[PDB]
Amino acid sequence: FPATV
Amino acid sequence: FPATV
Amino acid sequence: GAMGSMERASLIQKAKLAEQAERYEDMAAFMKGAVEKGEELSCEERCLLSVAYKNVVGGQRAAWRVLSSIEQKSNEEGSEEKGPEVREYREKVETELQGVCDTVLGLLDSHLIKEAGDAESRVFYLKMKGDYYRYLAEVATGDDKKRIIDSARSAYQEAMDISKKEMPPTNPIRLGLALNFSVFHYEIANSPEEAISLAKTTFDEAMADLHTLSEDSYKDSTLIMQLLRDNLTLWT
Amino acid sequence: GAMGSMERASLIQKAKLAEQAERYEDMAAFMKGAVEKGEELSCEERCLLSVAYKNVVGGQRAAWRVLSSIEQKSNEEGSEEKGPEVREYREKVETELQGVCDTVLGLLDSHLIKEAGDAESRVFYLKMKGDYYRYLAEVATGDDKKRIIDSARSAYQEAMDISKKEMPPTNPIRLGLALNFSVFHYEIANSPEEAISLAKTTFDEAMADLHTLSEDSYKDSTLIMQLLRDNLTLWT
Ligand SMILES: *SCCNC(=O)C(C)(C)Oc1ccc(Cl)cc1
Ligand SMILES: *SCCNC(=O)C(C)(C)Oc1ccc(Cl)cc1
Ligand SMILES: CCOc1cccc2sc(C(=N)N)cc12
Ligand SMILES: CCOc1cccc2sc(C(=N)N)cc12
Ligand SMILES: [Mg+2]
Ligand SMILES: [Mg+2]
Ligand SMILES: [Mg+2]
Ligand SMILES: [Mg+2]
Ligand SMILES: [Mg+2]
Ligand SMILES: [Mg+2]
Repeated sequence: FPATV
Repeated sequence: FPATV
Repeated sequence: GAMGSMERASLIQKAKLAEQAERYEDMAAFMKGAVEKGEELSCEERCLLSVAYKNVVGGQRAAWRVLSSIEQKSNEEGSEEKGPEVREYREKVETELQGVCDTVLGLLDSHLIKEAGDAESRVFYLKMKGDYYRYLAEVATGDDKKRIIDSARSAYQEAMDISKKEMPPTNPIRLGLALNFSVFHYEIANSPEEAISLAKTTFDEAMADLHTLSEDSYKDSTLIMQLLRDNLTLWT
Repeated sequence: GAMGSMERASLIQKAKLAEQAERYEDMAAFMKGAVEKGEELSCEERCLLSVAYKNVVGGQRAAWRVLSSIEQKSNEEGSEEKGPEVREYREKVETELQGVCDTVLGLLDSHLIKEAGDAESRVFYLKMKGDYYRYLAEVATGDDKKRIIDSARSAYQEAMDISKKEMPPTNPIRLGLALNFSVFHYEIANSPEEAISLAKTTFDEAMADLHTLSEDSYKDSTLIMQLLRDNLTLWT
């Protein structure tokens, strides 16, 4: 999964 | 902490 | 609300203790109670709210993906009928996730966003609104799926418009918003080219602004820039 | 009970799914419902029950230790008064932990132990009874603390007496019981010499029995033997 903040 | 199962 | 009798400051103090104890469901309940006191939140308090619910819903999302994977395998050719249980339990986790998303969206609508006038607060809350509609979109399959997706897009877009006018390109909230809207494009909107263009333009414009920053601000901004480049590496 | 309308087999199936999804609170609720169907549990089902509640209470114990540490620091000399919040929140976590322990002890008493006639089931349940009284003892400070400790000791002792008569020295349940009773001696009963003697004698008697085992049984027994030697290394 891609990075999110 | 010591091991328990 | 069960937290109605507790002092605002005590709720904030216990949210911080819950974070130290990795009790994120507690941390979220404490922050929900703090929001419901009706006063605006400080920068630190906005972080406590977002950390709490990000961890709760993150766990639910991970669980939902495990169960959805099992459910998909069960529906392939040659698989032995196992009954309704996998679907039921995926639906149970999904309903709990939707409930958390509705709760957060409820706090934003009643009444955090309408009182948020500074860019640092308003962009942060609108980004959160985009995030929790995005989580709803990840599990949506019904008549309202496109409207859920467009709700996420609309919130992210309003946040972007403000962030571009009112924040420097290295502002960590601007960067994090762009990171997440880029992931929205890639994973939700089936727009990988827009995801890549946004991540790249955001990265490059931040790079050009780093020279204005102190050492500590530099550290904050480059941290989020590295996440943009990690995603770009995944996608190209 | 909220699980009263669900089939026993569906509860077991969903407990296994919850474990795959690391949803241990769900897994425990499903196993509680399965126990409350009133039928005896199989070996695998006993493992599902113990894994679920071990993970739930393990998380609560970790949280309680974090908070107790903060509380102790707050009560040292020179520390600034912070109000009742740390104590309140430690008490909240502590009450929830005690509730989980009471629930498990309730299942054992009503009516798992009284129907457990084979050593493999009876020793397993009595070990669990010792374990959950031990967790209660870890947080106990009142008039009944010594009685809680003695309840743990009594359950462990009955389990030991059966295990020595009815199980080989390499049986993993016998080994795990001895591991945990040894930790009870060290950490709860202030009897480090008894803890060390039990761990060492258990290890040595298992060693001498390994030659009777298949490769797979050998792997199971040596795994628990290594935990005995890890504790011995910590303690000597
Ligand atoms: S607000 C939580 C504290 N901040 C963080 O954990 C990191 C990820 C380092 O920074 C950001 C979080 C959220 C945003 Cl919108 C931007 C930076
Ligand atoms: S019953 C859960 C499955 N078993 C285990 O996870 C390990 C720790 C490998 O074995 C034992 C667990 C519990 C006992 Cl009493 C003995 C072995
Ligand atoms: C924004 C105001 O204070 C922060 C700045 C930067 C990182 C963090 S982490 C955090 C927390 N309790 N997780 C708060 C903050
Ligand atoms: C005892 C019957 O079956 C097991 C033997 C050995 C290890 C495990 S682990 C496990 C579980 N769901 N975690 C079940 C078992
Ligand atoms: Mg007040
Ligand atoms: Mg649904
Ligand atoms: Mg553009
Ligand atoms: Mg039935
Ligand atoms: Mg108490
Ligand atoms: Mg002896």
